[PDB]
Amino acid sequence: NQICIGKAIKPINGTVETVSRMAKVTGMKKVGGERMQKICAKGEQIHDSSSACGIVSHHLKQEGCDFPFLLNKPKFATTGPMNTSTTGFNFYLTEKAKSWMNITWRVLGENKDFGDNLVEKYGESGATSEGATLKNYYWYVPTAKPGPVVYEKLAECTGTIYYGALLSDAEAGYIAVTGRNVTERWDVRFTGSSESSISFSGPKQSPMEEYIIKSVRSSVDTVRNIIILDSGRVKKGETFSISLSSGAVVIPTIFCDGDFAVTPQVQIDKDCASDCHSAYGSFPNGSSFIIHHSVHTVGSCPPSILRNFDVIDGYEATWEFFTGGIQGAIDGWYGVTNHDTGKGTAADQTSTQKAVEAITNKLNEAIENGNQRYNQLYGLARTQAELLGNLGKEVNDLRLETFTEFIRLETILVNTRIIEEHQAIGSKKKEEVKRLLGPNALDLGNGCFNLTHTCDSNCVNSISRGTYTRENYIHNVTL
Amino acid sequence: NQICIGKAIKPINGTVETVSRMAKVTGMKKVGGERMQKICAKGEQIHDSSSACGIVSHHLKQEGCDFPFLLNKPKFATTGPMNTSTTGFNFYLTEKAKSWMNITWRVLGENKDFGDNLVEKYGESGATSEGATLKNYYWYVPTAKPGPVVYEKLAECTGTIYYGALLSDAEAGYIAVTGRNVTERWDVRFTGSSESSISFSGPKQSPMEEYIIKSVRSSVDTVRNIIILDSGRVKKGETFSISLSSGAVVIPTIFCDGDFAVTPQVQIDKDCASDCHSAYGSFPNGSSFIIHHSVHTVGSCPPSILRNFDVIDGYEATWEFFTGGIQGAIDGWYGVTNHDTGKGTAADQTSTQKAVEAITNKLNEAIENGNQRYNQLYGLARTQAELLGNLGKEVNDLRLETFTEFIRLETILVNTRIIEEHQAIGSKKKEEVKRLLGPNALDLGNGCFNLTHTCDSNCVNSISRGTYTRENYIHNVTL
Amino acid sequence: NQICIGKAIKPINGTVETVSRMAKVTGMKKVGGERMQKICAKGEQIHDSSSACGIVSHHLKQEGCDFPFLLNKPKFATTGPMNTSTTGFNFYLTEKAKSWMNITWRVLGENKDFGDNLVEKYGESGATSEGATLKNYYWYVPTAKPGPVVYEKLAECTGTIYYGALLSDAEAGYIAVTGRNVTERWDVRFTGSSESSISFSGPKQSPMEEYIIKSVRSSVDTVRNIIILDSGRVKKGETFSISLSSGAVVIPTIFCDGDFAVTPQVQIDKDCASDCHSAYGSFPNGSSFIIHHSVHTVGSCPPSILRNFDVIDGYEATWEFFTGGIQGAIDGWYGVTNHDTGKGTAADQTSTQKAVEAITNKLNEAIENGNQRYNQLYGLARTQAELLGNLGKEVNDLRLETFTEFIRLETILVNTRIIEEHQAIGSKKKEEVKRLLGPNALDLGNGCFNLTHTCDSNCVNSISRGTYTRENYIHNVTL
Ligand SMILES: *[C@@H]1O[C@H](CO)[C@@H](O[C@@H]2O[C@H](CO)[C@@H](O[C@@H]3O[C@H](CO[C@@H]4O[C@H](CO)[C@@H](O)[C@H](O[C@@H]5O[C@H](CO)[C@@H](O)[C@H](O)[C@@H]5O[C@@H]5O[C@H](CO)[C@@H](O)[C@H](O)[C@@H]5O)[C@@H]4O)[C@@H](O)[C@H](O)[C@@H]3O)[C@H](O)[C@H]2NC(C)=O)[C@H](O)[C@H]1NC(C)=O
Ligand SMILES: *[C@@H]1O[C@H](CO)[C@@H](O[C@@H]2O[C@H](CO)[C@@H](O[C@@H]3O[C@H](CO[C@@H]4O[C@H](CO)[C@@H](O)[C@H](O[C@@H]5O[C@H](CO)[C@@H](O)[C@H](O)[C@@H]5O[C@@H]5O[C@H](CO)[C@@H](O)[C@H](O)[C@@H]5O)[C@@H]4O)[C@@H](O)[C@H](O)[C@@H]3O)[C@H](O)[C@H]2NC(C)=O)[C@H](O)[C@H]1NC(C)=O
Ligand SMILES: *[C@@H]1O[C@H](CO)[C@@H](O[C@@H]2O[C@H](CO)[C@@H](O[C@@H]3O[C@H](CO[C@@H]4O[C@H](CO)[C@@H](O)[C@H](O[C@@H]5O[C@H](CO)[C@@H](O)[C@H](O)[C@@H]5O[C@@H]5O[C@H](CO)[C@@H](O)[C@H](O)[C@@H]5O)[C@@H]4O)[C@@H](O)[C@H](O)[C@@H]3O)[C@H](O)[C@H]2NC(C)=O)[C@H](O)[C@H]1NC(C)=O
Ligand SMILES: CC(=O)N[C@@H]1[C@@H](O)[C@H](O[C@@H]2O[C@H](CO)[C@H](O)[C@H](O[C@]3(C(=O)O)C[C@H](O)[C@@H](NC(C)=O)[C@H]([C@H](O)[C@H](O)CO)O3)[C@H]2O)[C@@H](CO)O[C@H]1O
Ligand SMILES: CC(=O)N[C@@H]1[C@@H](O)[C@H](O[C@@H]2O[C@H](CO)[C@H](O)[C@H](O[C@]3(C(=O)O)C[C@H](O)[C@@H](NC(C)=O)[C@H]([C@H](O)[C@H](O)CO)O3)[C@H]2O)[C@@H](CO)O[C@H]1O
Ligand SMILES: CC(=O)N[C@@H]1[C@@H](O)[C@H](O[C@@H]2O[C@H](CO)[C@H](O)[C@H](O[C@]3(C(=O)O)C[C@H](O)[C@@H](NC(C)=O)[C@H]([C@H](O)[C@H](O)CO)O3)[C@H]2O)[C@@H](CO)O[C@H]1O
Ligand SMILES: *[C@@H]1O[C@H](CO)[C@@H](O[C@@H]2O[C@H](CO)[C@@H](O)[C@H](O)[C@H]2NC(C)=O)[C@H](O)[C@H]1NC(C)=O
Ligand SMILES: *[C@@H]1O[C@H](CO)[C@@H](O[C@@H]2O[C@H](CO)[C@@H](O)[C@H](O)[C@H]2NC(C)=O)[C@H](O)[C@H]1NC(C)=O
Ligand SMILES: *[C@@H]1O[C@H](CO)[C@@H](O[C@@H]2O[C@H](CO)[C@@H](O)[C@H](O)[C@H]2NC(C)=O)[C@H](O)[C@H]1NC(C)=O
Ligand SMILES: *[C@@H]1O[C@H](CO)[C@@H](O)[C@H](O)[C@H]1NC(C)=O
Ligand SMILES: *[C@@H]1O[C@H](CO)[C@@H](O)[C@H](O)[C@H]1NC(C)=O
Ligand SMILES: *[C@@H]1O[C@H](CO)[C@@H](O)[C@H](O)[C@H]1NC(C)=O
Ligand SMILES: *[C@@H]1O[C@H](CO)[C@@H](O)[C@H](O)[C@H]1NC(C)=O
Ligand SMILES: *[C@@H]1O[C@H](CO)[C@@H](O)[C@H](O)[C@H]1NC(C)=O
Ligand SMILES: *[C@@H]1O[C@H](CO)[C@@H](O)[C@H](O)[C@H]1NC(C)=O
Ligand SMILES: *[C@@H]1O[C@H](CO)[C@@H](O)[C@H](O)[C@H]1NC(C)=O
Ligand SMILES: *[C@@H]1O[C@H](CO)[C@@H](O)[C@H](O)[C@H]1NC(C)=O
Ligand SMILES: *[C@@H]1O[C@H](CO)[C@@H](O)[C@H](O)[C@H]1NC(C)=O
Ligand SMILES: *[C@@H]1O[C@H](CO)[C@@H](O)[C@H](O)[C@H]1NC(C)=O
Ligand SMILES: *[C@@H]1O[C@H](CO)[C@@H](O)[C@H](O)[C@H]1NC(C)=O
Ligand SMILES: *[C@@H]1O[C@H](CO)[C@@H](O)[C@H](O)[C@H]1NC(C)=O
Repeated sequence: NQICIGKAIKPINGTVETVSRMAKVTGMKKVGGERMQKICAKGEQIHDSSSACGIVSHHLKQEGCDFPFLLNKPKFATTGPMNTSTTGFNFYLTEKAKSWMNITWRVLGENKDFGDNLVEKYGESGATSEGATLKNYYWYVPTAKPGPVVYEKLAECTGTIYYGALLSDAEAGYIAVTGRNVTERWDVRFTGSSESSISFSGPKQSPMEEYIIKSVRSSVDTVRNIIILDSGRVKKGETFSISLSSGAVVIPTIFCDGDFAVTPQVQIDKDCASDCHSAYGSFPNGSSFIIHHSVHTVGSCPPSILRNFDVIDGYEATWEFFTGGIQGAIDGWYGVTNHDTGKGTAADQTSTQKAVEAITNKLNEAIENGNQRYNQLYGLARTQAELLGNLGKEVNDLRLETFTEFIRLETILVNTRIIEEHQAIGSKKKEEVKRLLGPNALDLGNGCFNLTHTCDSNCVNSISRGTYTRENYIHNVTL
Repeated sequence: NQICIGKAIKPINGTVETVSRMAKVTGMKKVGGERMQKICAKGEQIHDSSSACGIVSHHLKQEGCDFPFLLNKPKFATTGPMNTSTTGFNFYLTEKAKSWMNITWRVLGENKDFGDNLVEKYGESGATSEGATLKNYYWYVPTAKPGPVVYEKLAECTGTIYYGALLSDAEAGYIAVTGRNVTERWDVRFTGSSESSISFSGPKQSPMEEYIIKSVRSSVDTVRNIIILDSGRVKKGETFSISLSSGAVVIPTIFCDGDFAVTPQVQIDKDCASDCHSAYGSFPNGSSFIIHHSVHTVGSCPPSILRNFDVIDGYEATWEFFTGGIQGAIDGWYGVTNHDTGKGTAADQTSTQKAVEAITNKLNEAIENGNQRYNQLYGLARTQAELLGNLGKEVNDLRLETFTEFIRLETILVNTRIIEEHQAIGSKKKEEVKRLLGPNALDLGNGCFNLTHTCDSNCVNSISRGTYTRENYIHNVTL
Repeated sequence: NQICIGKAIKPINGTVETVSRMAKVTGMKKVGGERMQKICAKGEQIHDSSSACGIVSHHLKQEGCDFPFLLNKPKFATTGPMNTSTTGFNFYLTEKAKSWMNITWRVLGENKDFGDNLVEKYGESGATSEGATLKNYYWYVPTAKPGPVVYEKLAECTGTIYYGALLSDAEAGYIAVTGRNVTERWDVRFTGSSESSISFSGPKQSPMEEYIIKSVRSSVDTVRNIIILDSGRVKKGETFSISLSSGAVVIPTIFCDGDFAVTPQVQIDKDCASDCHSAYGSFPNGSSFIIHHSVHTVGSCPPSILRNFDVIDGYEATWEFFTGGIQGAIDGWYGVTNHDTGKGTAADQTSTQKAVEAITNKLNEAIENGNQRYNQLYGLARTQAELLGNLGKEVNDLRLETFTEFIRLETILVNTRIIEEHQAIGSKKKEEVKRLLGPNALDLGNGCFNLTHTCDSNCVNSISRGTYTRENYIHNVTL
């Protein structure tokens, strides 16, 4: 008779893309994990103050709004919109200040305060009765006005600082506080990692009239003071400077960069745990990549891609007379048969184990390469707050597109590598079988060996374990 | 005798580049189409007003210059340079305003007007006798001056708006119109998709003196008014705001984004039609890509690349004793011979048809991939006007370089895939021939089969159409 | 007997990465050259003035500090820090001015002067006794003040120009020079390749008070004048304009772009020569790429990459019965044996020479492709000064990361191509040997040929040079 070695015939599950062709495979999966329909927040605390506080109220430490100063900060937080009024004075924010305040109120790090340094350098802060509820502000009102100074300080962390002015909308109060003429225009300048500036004038002159018109009015209608704020950026090891004159104001806190909380936009479900969450749902455990449109997430999360890709999970179907496949059912991926089905077909676990190990190792190497590329693209020392703030109002990140293209190319390369490794394993197994069999028989060049004798089911079964011997099968002659 | 199957010998036309090697091929073509030496403008209207109008005159709706308000806008348009004087007042434009006005005067979309809203909100516009020829402007001159306000409106389309001031160069007129003091400095601010601002002062104070010196004088030498203009951007669904004081001016029209006309720079030829045009010539019909240095074009145009690449159009020349080639001439790419030339060599159309179909399908898949990459690079909702305006004075687009590199890699991949598919077709044909022939004969391992009998001229022809039978050829024995 | 042809067995040196697998090779090297521990400055002059001059002193042509006006400019230069005082007036620089002055004081090109044009256009420059030591400045003080003008000039080279004001910190001097009121705010504007502006006011008004506080005091404590400077950029063929008023100042020199000197940061070693230097060490001669984190270098330097990669330098080890390897030692890479070691094994130099040439040619093509990609990424007409100035305070260049990724991919492709070419050479050699031998013998399909006769060592070496003939070996019969 004769024997053959090959793969187990299984239904074709799909098609994957290699470098030079498309291959039909018996099994495939997806590299990235898909978003769920809810947020699994078991074991996590949720902060919600949308009915009592606004974004600005948190920065100024209003009574009952102290998220940036909590000892333990919840990963999920919600609050009122940007235009929510406070109980103190009226406020105005620039566009840059709005963009950065959308983030800085919910940073999960530890914030640094430098109000005591200002107090000891320039004396006690100015006092007004309209800001009794708020606490976190320093008002520079020297005895001799305007009395310009430049305040320099070495920062303790990378972050943002809000500065500006606090002025009345009446001419008498403005003159009493600033000590300038109404027709004059003056500036407050900030020099840190970058440069920022803001201009002020009298209540009936530009641009202060526009500030008055555009300001957000407070809950108390008798309050005349408006606090106008801009933002500046500071680096950890460098020094920053602020040009101060009478009437200038500064919030004496550095809002350090890092992770910041996620505002839930979908249903929050308890009695369900996870480790990677986003504003629109959680992700399955142990994902190599996640299908997300941003880098903002909480918990332990992998890199994000914009779309999913298919990777091989089985083996190529290289079959339609022997054509490499084995009709008989076997418990494995490779087998030895003698055209007898039911008991004369035996499978070898060694080749299947090798193929599974090859798939695992190639996938691990691919994931490592992708992580290295992600680190190169975004940087080793990166923070989500800084990236999101620098993006600004833009919702499209080009680095995500570059990373997605790289991941697609990597997936194609992985499919190619896995297929080639499987081919090498099969060729090595065939060569080993030919070596073990003997030189007497001849090879048909397709994995089937014709023996000089008859090979019963026991002869086939002995070959798979490798204990086959030629002595007991020499009898009789056939071709 | 014996028979052989193989490819038709043809002269080598060139060399293409694959992933792992360079392959010699009998035919190749180019992916992209080349620019022509003229513009084919049959069936298209051409606008030319360079002898009577300038760029600014079109925006202000000067008598005889109304391109942005035409019902049907020609695809080709020419007009005077930016420094062309108008018949109204003198004008001054910022650098950003100049850059955006180079584009906005020839947008092919429909522009939105909001002058009636301004009139009903604030009353009739201010009137001067020096602007009788121009129509498209609103001059905010309230009864009580300065009377600052903030005008907010929800936009109807994404586009640009030109704002600023309209002031005299005499102190008396400036004081009468603005109602301010000459020593004061005031601002006009625009808040839309971004932020813009511009400053004004008295005629003898900075920066108004520089505006007077740098202004473009009008045709009438008795005109004292100067209109100073800056630009701002608005998004479709969002609201925009302008800070207005007495003396401020605004052009009450949103110049919507989209396609804009092309100014011809080469000879215009009628009696010749095309569908893709550029400023330096037209392009051939039905091109997958065009060799262009920008994304600005009119008509139906494909993506543009910076240089051309070669793609395979024939088959690889895998020949220098039989070496895979067939000496005898045949009407196809594949054939069967018996070392007899003239009638005993027969060609099979099936393999040639399969190879041509493979080339076509691979090229189509490549073009689809390139289109997807282009959409990812530039965005699904993109307009030529916005891209060109954001580019500014820069003439080098990095996205074009990235796309060209991607297209080069794609072309290499396509060559590899086509060559592999041709190899697979050839191997399948050889296996089918071996199966059809029979087990009696032996294979030399190079596509040539030695028969046990003689194969005459009719025997070769019988094999080609697949009706070959063994019964009538068993007679006689040879090796 | 029998003969075999194959590769010489050598110890495995390493593993390289190809497109679809990792290959074990007998030799590999690195694409890029590594930085040395010293600067080899034999035959080069070194400039050092850190004990007498500062950066600003060089621009103003202070007595003894004239690097930008030297006939021959040394490639290595050192000077005092930016905050070094001068012997003239006090100075203040904006952040942009500081960033550009860090570079422009050491440009190696020829600088263009236009002071004579200013003198002939507007008369003799204003004179003060506090600037007797400095020479390179023009002070615009007309007879009728303020007397605003706009100065337009066609540039001669691409570069930077420093402009601004020169004012006293006393009210009387400010009024006498400017001719303005103290409460007014005025601007100096620069229009070139981009737009720049700077604002001034009275000594007791913003922002001049901040300039006074932040200024760097001069060596002489009786000097009251402060020169406040900003920077602007000019292109070669275009015209630039400056808005000048009484009291404005401008440095009448265009600091042309190009290469600029390197400040040594490591030990300088003479009696040692090189052609590529950086601030932290030199590089070996004749390197295709250098491991550097920037594009700033002096001498003839190749493109820089951020990390090194391995390229093949030998051949793949395709061996563990004959398995393609030859046990006997030979003087080459390929050989012919008859299982007799010591004298019956002969090597062929043709295949080894072909393999070495293939390696060289593939590496050269790779280097050419990398150079083309570098030129596309950075531009054909580029200068180091412009790139470094546009980078600013950023120390991470993304184009370097893109180039490094491209070089990694290119190295993988080169390994693949070299291995494929070696395989082709081996297959061609085997086919030629089979053709030369004869049809009588049979092939075992593994590079070993069994002859019908015995083959002594003489029969073996006769094959190597190809003068083998069958006539003298027909005698005797064996299998
Ligand atoms: C303070 O800072 C916050 C954080 O920066 C700001 O949050 C952003 O607010 C935006 C305005 O509300 C918001 O934009 C909305 O996003 C919604 C997203 O939900 C969608 O769900 C769909 C399915 O139901 C998806 O189809 C859709 O888009 C997909 O996203 C996938 C990833 O999940 C991608 O793989 C897919 O390709 C697909 O398409 C992407 O869409 C992206 C835009 O969402 C786009 O950038 C990307 O290129 C792909 O094209 C999406 O998942 C939409 O339903 C809304 O219509 C609207 O677009 C941002 O998502 C918020 N960002 C984050 C990180 O939370 C907050 O606004 C700010 N506050 C203020 C006052 O400024
Ligand atoms: C209002 O907006 C308009 C649109 O934004 C502005 O139009 C631009 O005006 C510029 C100044 O007039 C103009 O620059 C000129 O371009 C000419 C182009 O013609 C050349 O023809 C040559 C053959 O005869 C080509 O060799 C040459 O360059 C090639 O272009 C090929 C594509 O066609 C490329 O594949 C090749 O690589 C090759 O090299 C490219 O050159 C590009 C620059 O042209 C460069 O960006 C690219 O990276 C490659 O290096 C070119 O085709 C030149 O002859 C002139 O010397 C000058 O460079 C722009 O082309 C105009 N742009 C468009 C889209 O029309 C208009 O200026 C503005 N008005 C104001 C007042 O600002
Ligand atoms: C006027 O202009 C000058 C030129 O623009 C400015 O010079 C810069 O000054 C900076 C501050 O002094 C200086 O930053 C320092 O750089 C040092 C570099 O020396 C290190 O040596 C180490 C080994 O001993 C390396 O490990 C290290 O980094 C490596 O660099 C390799 C290339 O040589 C890379 O292949 C490696 O990946 C590795 O990591 C890189 O680091 C880079 C930063 O150095 C980073 O950008 C890159 O992405 C890689 O991550 C480095 O070689 C450090 O020791 C110091 O700690 C500090 O970082 C800049 O290097 C100077 N730039 C140049 C071109 O000279 C000058 O500041 C300015 N003056 C003013 C007043 O502004
Ligand atoms: C009916 C009415 O509003 N009449 C006003 C009258 O209120 C106003 O007097 C000012 O009123 C405000 C009301 O909130 C404060 O009470 C002002 O007192 C203080 C304050 O505590 O806010 C005193 C404090 O010492 C001042 N601080 C500094 C640093 O100077 C501030 C400061 O002057 C102002 O807040 C300016 O921003 O004010 C009280 O003076 C008078 C103005 O004299 O005008 C009537 O029409
Ligand atoms: C010889 C000479 O020029 N003498 C001037 C004299 O012209 C000037 O009077 C002004 O002259 C201009 C000439 O174009 C206009 O006629 C001015 O009239 C108007 C106008 O432009 O129609 C009247 C109009 O009601 C005004 N509109 C508004 C909204 O206020 C404008 C406006 O005041 C000015 O255009 C300012 O921009 O002017 C006419 O007053 C006198 C100035 O009184 O000075 C002589 O030297
Ligand atoms: C003790 C003391 O400082 N008393 C000052 C007295 O110095 C000052 O007079 C000015 O002093 C400076 C000292 O460096 C110069 O000597 C001024 O002379 C000149 C100069 O040469 O610098 C004269 C020159 O013609 C002027 N140039 C122009 C273009 O106008 C300049 C110019 O006025 C100033 O430099 C302004 O920047 O000054 C000399 O006038 C007096 C002021 O009158 O004040 C005492 O308190
Ligand atoms: C996914 O990961 C989460 C971790 O966030 C798992 O939740 C933990 O499960 C272990 C084992 O049951 C418990 O001891 C922990 O108390 C759980 N954490 C919390 C916060 O409850 C979760 O089991 C994992 N598997 C899923 C969700 O299928
Ligand atoms: C290229 O495309 C243009 C379309 O712009 C073709 O011109 C049209 O040709 C058809 C068929 O002859 C006519 O019915 C149309 O009237 C033509 N259009 C116009 C505007 O005249 C042109 O024939 C195509 N082929 C070329 C140019 O070779
Ligand atoms: C590396 O290159 C340098 C050139 O910068 C070589 O130095 C020159 O060597 C030649 C030959 O000995 C001399 O004639 C020149 O005078 C040298 N130049 C200088 C400036 O001295 C150097 O020899 C090369 N090889 C090394 C450094 O190993
Ligand atoms: C292999 O052996 C079987 C029976 O022993 C025979 O039918 C078959 O033809 C043989 N294969 C070949 C290629 O001759
Ligand atoms: C492939 O296998 C999966 C099992 O994970 C199955 O859900 C899917 O339907 C299969 N696809 C086909 C085409 O049979
Ligand atoms: C405040 O903002 C919210 C959403 O940003 C908006 O719905 C609301 O109308 C705003 N309130 C006012 C008074 O404009
Ligand atoms: C305001 O200006 C006048 C002169 O214009 C001046 O006398 C007065 O001192 C100025 N006001 C202050 C507070 O200095
Ligand atoms: C094939 O047959 C021809 C003649 O029938 C003969 O000359 C040739 O040697 C044969 N091929 C081989 C490999 O023996
Ligand atoms: C290749 O074929 C084209 C036909 O389109 C011909 O123009 C060209 O000259 C040929 N090239 C060579 C090298 O024969
Ligand atoms: C107007 O501009 C054109 C081209 O931009 C130029 O040739 C002409 O000299 C300019 N006219 C004036 C008066 O500057
Ligand atoms: C100009 O300023 C003076 C005082 O400096 C003031 O009295 C006058 O009202 C101002 N002009 C206007 C139009 O308000
Ligand atoms: C080749 O010849 C040797 C001796 O001549 C013999 O031992 C060996 O078995 C032969 N090879 C084959 C495949 O028969
Ligand atoms: C590879 O060869 C180099 C010789 O250039 C040698 O220095 C190195 O140690 C070798 N590596 C191994 C693993 O033998
Ligand atoms: C000047 O700068 C150097 C380094 O930039 C610094 O060490 C020194 O303290 C500075 N001098 C002063 C007076 O600030
Ligand atoms: C300063 O302003 C006053 C009026 O405010 C004016 O009379 C005087 O001429 C101005 N100074 C100058 C130098 O013009």
